[PDB]
Amino acid sequence: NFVKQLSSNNRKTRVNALEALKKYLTAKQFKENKQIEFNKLWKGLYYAMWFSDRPRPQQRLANELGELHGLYFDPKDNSTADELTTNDKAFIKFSRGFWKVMCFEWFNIDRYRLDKYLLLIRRVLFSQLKYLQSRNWDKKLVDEYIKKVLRWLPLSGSPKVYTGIPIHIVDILLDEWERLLAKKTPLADVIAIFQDIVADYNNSKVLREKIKEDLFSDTR
RNA sequence: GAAAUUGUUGAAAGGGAAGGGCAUUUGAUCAGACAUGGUGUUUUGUGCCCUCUGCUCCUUGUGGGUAGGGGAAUCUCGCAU
Repeated sequence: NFVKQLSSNNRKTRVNALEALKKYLTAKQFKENKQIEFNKLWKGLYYAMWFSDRPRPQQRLANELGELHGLYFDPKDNSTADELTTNDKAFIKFSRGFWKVMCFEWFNIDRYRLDKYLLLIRRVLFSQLKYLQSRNWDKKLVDEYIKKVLRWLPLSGSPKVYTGIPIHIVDILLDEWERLLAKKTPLADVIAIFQDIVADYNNSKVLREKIKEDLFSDTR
């Protein structure tokens, strides 16, 4: 498998396992189904960052773990009012599991490696984000993708998600929004989600007041 | 080879009590640095220094160890005078 090669204790078989995962992601004929296989892939990539300690190789590794949303379903096919055709259909299963992995992991990360996963989740939100598609508009990708962002990670009507990751997404999605390079994009519907969180009672004050200051106070 | 206790020697005290506490003098006596620089300039001379050529352990850059020559006319980078 790849969960034993990405979670190895050897550096060389983890780099070679990443390159065989590059060939495995450009071998698109086998990644057709089975959500939990993608969940296991993101758990192996989670450990594959977890063994990297030095700052320059962990930034190279975060950049290429973001780039794995780019090799897997590159934009070139560039579908026309084509709903979800083998570059956008399976991609969403590669996104959700990542957030699911972080939804499983936010207790179990210590005070010295948590910067790696703040920076990692910065790069990965920027990269899915960059692959809405090559352009920032694909409409059923926007509402289906925003349903498979809304329905898991900024739920904020469920306490099952850990409250540090939506406030970190609030801290990063503006600068990493405008890393895409004043234009008009489906941003506001995204912001409507946060307005839903301000509309949602039966929550804690932090989500309610920290997005209500941090996200809405931005003049951009 | 402890104390009680005994002798000798030395010191001290003693007009019908000593030993104790607070404080001090006198007499006797013991402590009391193989401490020695620090800083800023200037001769030189070396090296892990500059430069030429390398070799080797491993993990991510912000690596480590270790040879052969040359060169101070630049360099305090360090250490010696």
